Amino acid sequence: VDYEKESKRRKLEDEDFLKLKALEFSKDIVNEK
Amino acid sequence: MECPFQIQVCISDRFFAFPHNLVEPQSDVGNKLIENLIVYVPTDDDRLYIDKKQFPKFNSVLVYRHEHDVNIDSRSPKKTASATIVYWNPLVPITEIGAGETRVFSVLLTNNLFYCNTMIVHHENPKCPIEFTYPNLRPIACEIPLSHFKELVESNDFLLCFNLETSTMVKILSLKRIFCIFQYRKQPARYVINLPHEEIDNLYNKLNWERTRRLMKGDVPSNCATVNRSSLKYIKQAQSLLGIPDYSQTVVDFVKMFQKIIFPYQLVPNVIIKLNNFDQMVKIRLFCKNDSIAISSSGIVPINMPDFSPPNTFDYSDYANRTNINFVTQRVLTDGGFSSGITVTPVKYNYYL
Amino acid sequence: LINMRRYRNAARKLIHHYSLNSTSSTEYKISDVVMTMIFLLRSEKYHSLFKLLETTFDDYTCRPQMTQVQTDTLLDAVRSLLEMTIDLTTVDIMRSSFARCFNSPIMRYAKIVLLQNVADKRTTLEELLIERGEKIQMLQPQQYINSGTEIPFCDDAEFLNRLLKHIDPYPLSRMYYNAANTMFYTTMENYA
Amino acid sequence: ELINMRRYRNAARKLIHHYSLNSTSSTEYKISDVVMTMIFLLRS
Amino acid sequence: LLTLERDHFKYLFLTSYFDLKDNEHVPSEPMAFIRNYLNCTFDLLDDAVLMNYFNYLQSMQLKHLVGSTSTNIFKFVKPQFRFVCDRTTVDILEFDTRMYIKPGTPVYATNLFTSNPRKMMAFLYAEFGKVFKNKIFVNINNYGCVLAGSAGFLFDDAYVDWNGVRMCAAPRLDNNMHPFRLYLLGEDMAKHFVDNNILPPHPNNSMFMLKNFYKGLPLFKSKYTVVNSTKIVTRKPNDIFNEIDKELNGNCPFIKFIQRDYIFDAQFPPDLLDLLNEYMTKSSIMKIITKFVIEENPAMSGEMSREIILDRYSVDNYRKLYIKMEITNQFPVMYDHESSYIFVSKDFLQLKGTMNAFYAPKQRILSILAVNRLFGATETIDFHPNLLVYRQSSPPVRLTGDVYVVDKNEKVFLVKHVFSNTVPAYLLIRGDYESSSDLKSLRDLNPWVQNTLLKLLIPDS
Amino acid sequence: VVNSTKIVTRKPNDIFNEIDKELNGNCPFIKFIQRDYIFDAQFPPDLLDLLNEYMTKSSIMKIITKFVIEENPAMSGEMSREIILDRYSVDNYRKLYIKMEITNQFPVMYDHESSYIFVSKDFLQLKGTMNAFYAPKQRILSILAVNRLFGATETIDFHPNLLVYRQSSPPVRLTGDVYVVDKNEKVFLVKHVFSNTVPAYLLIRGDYESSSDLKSLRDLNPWVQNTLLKLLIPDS
Amino acid sequence: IFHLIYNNENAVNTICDNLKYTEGFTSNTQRVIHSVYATTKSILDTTNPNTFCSRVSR
Repeated sequence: VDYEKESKRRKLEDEDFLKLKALEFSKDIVNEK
Repeated sequence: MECPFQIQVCISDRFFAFPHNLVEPQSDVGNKLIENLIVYVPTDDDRLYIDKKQFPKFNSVLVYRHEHDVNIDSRSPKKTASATIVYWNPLVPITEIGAGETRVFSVLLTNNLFYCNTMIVHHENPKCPIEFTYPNLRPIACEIPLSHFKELVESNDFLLCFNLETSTMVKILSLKRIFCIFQYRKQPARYVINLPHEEIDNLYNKLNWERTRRLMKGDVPSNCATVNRSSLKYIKQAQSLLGIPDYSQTVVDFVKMFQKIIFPYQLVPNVIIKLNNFDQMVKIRLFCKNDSIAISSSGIVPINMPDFSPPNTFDYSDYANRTNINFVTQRVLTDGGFSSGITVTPVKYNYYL
Repeated sequence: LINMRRYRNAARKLIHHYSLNSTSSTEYKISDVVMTMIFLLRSEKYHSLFKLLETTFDDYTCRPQMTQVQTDTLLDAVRSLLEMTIDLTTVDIMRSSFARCFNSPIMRYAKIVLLQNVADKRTTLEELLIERGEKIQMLQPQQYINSGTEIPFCDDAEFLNRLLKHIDPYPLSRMYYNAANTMFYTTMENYA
Repeated sequence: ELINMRRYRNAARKLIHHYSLNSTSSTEYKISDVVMTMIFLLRS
Repeated sequence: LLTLERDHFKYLFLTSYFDLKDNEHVPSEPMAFIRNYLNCTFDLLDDAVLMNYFNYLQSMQLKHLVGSTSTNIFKFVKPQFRFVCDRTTVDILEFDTRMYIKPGTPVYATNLFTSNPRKMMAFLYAEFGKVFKNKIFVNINNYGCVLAGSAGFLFDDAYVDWNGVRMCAAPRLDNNMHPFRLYLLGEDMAKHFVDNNILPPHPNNSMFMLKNFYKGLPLFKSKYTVVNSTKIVTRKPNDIFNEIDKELNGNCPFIKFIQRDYIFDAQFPPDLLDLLNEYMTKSSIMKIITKFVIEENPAMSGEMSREIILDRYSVDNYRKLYIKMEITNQFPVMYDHESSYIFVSKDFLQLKGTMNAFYAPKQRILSILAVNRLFGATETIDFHPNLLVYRQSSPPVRLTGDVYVVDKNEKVFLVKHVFSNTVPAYLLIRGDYESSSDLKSLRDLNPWVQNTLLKLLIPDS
Repeated sequence: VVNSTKIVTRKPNDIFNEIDKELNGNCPFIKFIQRDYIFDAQFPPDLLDLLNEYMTKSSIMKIITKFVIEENPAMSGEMSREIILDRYSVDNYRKLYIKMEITNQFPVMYDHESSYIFVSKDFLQLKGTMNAFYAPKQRILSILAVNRLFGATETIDFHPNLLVYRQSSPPVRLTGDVYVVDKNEKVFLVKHVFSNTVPAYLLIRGDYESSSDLKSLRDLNPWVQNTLLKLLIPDS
Repeated sequence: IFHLIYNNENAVNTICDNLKYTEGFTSNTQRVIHSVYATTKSILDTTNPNTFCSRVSR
């Protein structure tokens, strides 16, 4: 019984994947330069 | 078209944003990992969205705009064992490869990567956007979607614009990335592409072929399709004739309206027939679970049988003859007091009457 | 073997001229007549018309007798050949024209003729006037307009200019010729 | 059979002979007769 | 070992091909032989008889029948039916999003059936890995594994098209007991199984079983009280229509015209046809056909406890049956609200490309049945604007009931109308008309009439 | 070996037709092999059959594709199979369909062996050039950047008339890489990639102007440079 | 026209309603007003999309 854990985990990730991308393209605290 | 096995391609809508985590140093023949990383991007602006700090595994990271090197045959690209090579959304043939396996991440699947041996396809649950062709929209520089990322993930009415000299492949990649972002949107977003109709049709055709390639590589079917301009015009005419406000009715729902007829009357809706004809210019068949027969544009057909029954299945000679046809036509003309515009045709029959 | 396509083309042109279905006027010759008859003979589709015309070789001052099925077949064949509509009146017109041609002797100058022997009693224009006028007066106006009204002239000068441009390459000479000959041939058919 | 091969032979012989001797119309042969002759030649 | 006669090959096919439960009528010899055949106790059976039966199937020309002279066909999981998947996908429809298949990919229906694809997946994917190996990325779910939409295996029901798409609800529900058949994609998989005599480890059984050449149609015995019967042969639809018209005119309020949904599967022997005549498939086609004009007086009433059935049991042979009206009589399952069919009379002609639209010349009327199909039309007439002759009237002709505007500029309207015999429909009219009540939007109309109207109105540029 | 067949002929057009059919059907690219010893002896057929099981690392191979590459995947074939055409003898060839497998051994080609492109009827290969062709209906002279031509049963001698001078009241603008061949004759070489991503250069003559700075021909590779020398310097 | 060019929807609506309740609006004034409004809106719809694309243009 080899469930499609891959598909389930993929959907779970996709749920918050957009938020994670938003974090990536968020603002930065300081400008080191 | 041939590809070198040394390249491994991963296709995922997520790749609209670069997958920093997935990058990993490659090993040489001596099994020595290479601490130098070279990232290739389709446009210079893309460089700004590559964070070198997100590559702890490597000691040096460089980013360049991949450009067709006319001096190298893609059938046998030059190798650079000194660095690990990664291509992000490549639009032109890869003429260079790194140590070990050259990694590729793409939201698009062009012919160049189509024949690539190692093909990893990430599957996603479909989530379709809304085509909103209409002259309060939010303009979006498609060439740089990640800049508008916040708006793309928040608002729901976007005016997709392009620089005058933007290339066709750049346009295609931008549209694919935006559609991936919408695929991850919880709420479908309306959009308008500020481009000529023919250009939009060509872009849609190319996107459809890309999706076909992904399917052939094992991608999961997605209902999030697109409609050619002629089909949209026909749908608009139908809605107007029925008195349906275009802004009120969506094409998808308009089509779904006739699913109530599809099975119970065992007939193919004329709207679906016309859409299929438009796609063909750019036959139908279906059934239901446990159904013994298939509804088709030709009518009822036994499941798995050809779309047409054997020619001699039915004899139409009795009425499918000039004498009968002329008799019926003349009778119609006389009874209706007509002189033109009348045409009678014998009715042929498929497998079943 | 024969160039059935060329034969068919010549047959079609000759039939058009002899049925007055084309204002187009061109030279014709015994070569063309032979083209036509050979095509008709070779074509299974047109055997009935071949038989009709072949019968013209005799006295030809006779009315062929056909069943309704035969007449329908002949009309269907003719209509398929000329791709139009048509009438057994046109069938008789072709019969008479071809009979006159077949009975005519070899000559150097094409015999200009008028329509004759189509559709027995000779009627004068005056008698036709009386009878047709009586029947018309018997008839009642299908529709009518009220007094006054106003001719609906167009107004869009741009539209007029567009139409003018669209019609500029049309030679008035050719259009006049075509229209006049159309009217003349229709009058000829009515008289005959 | 549409063609009366005998009559067609007769007409064809008439015209061909006529032309086998002279080089003119001799105006009692009528276009028909030509047609008759040519059809005969085709059939035979 | 048990044996079986060619005369009982009809029973063998009846039992093994369809999903039949009315097995009480099988004689003793075929009963025992088929029992062992189905329970796969092949060791108790004559293999020569199996070969004879396979040759019999080939002789009758069963469609998709593919096989060799190996008893492993019956003794092991083996491709028994072949056919090419070719789907003209319509992406705008929310089909049953199953694993994609490349058009032109060969597909094989094997005799294997399982009550749980996920469990079989282990063994089947082991075989798939044997066939391909390497590190080929594949689309794998709990119901199978697909390679590049061109090879692999999957589990589905016993009956799929593979050329059309899946849509709408199921008129039949046999999944309650029906295990999934195994389907193999690719000549590679087919040949591998054929040569290797693949067979999953035993725990037939509860987990899975083999149903050799088992189409699995919902067959059942008619159990009809036949008042009378007769048979006819023809390939001329006008003949069937004439029979229907005669029956309706005489006294029949409505006829049950049935067509068997398998008559195109093989050149069935006449003996087999006779055997099948006792049975019917729940999924076969039926039409409740009545007459457009219904006589008002009861002088035309016939028997109130009898029905007329016209069964197209073969490609060219039909049987007319008079049976006692009885609830216990079983019939093919139609749609819950299956629309009735109305016979076409000479007074009008069905409009081409429409199942419910017709035109009466003498009346100059275009009519669209509200919920009813047309039937029997041997002729059709192309739609044309001239049909909608503009009605002239100095004062606008008043109209009542439901009225809808089709073209205000062209004074085209749709008027609700019920034929005195209570047949709902709409009349498409063009002319100087006015409505007593408020005009109504066409969206109020049902999808059936709306589709017909779209076909009739939008020019096919 | 998924499948195999054999043919006999001395007509190159036959081999080219076979290659064209295979490419058109579904083949992205064919491995055309020629054994490098078929001219050593009248090998007995039995010996030929024995040798067929073997191959020489030094034999000739060509990776032949089709110039026009269909955009849509409707033309895609099997993704785990290859087509090989082996000229195992002087006049006998064997077409083979085999499973795409790494373990399969092949003759050693150049590390960056240039691919071959089949010649279509739309153009003709210029005589004395392995990578130059001319499209009449388009009036275009093209030179493949790194790719060889293949299958050309016909060739056309170069001639100045081919470079028909383009007339244009304003100079036609050009983009990308541009090189000056003859300023006096308004002859230029323009970098161009066929939409199917085939790099090459177009030799044009006419009233043209460059958006960017014109570039020296020395920047070009030796391959294109040799072809250009052959095409331009008259063979006095 | 000015209340359209300048994005003054309140003034546009006020004018529209006043014209609805002023003079023989139904006869021809309504059609004239709709024609003028449609022309202005067509020009604005031609311009504004290109203007926004120019704004976001790189």
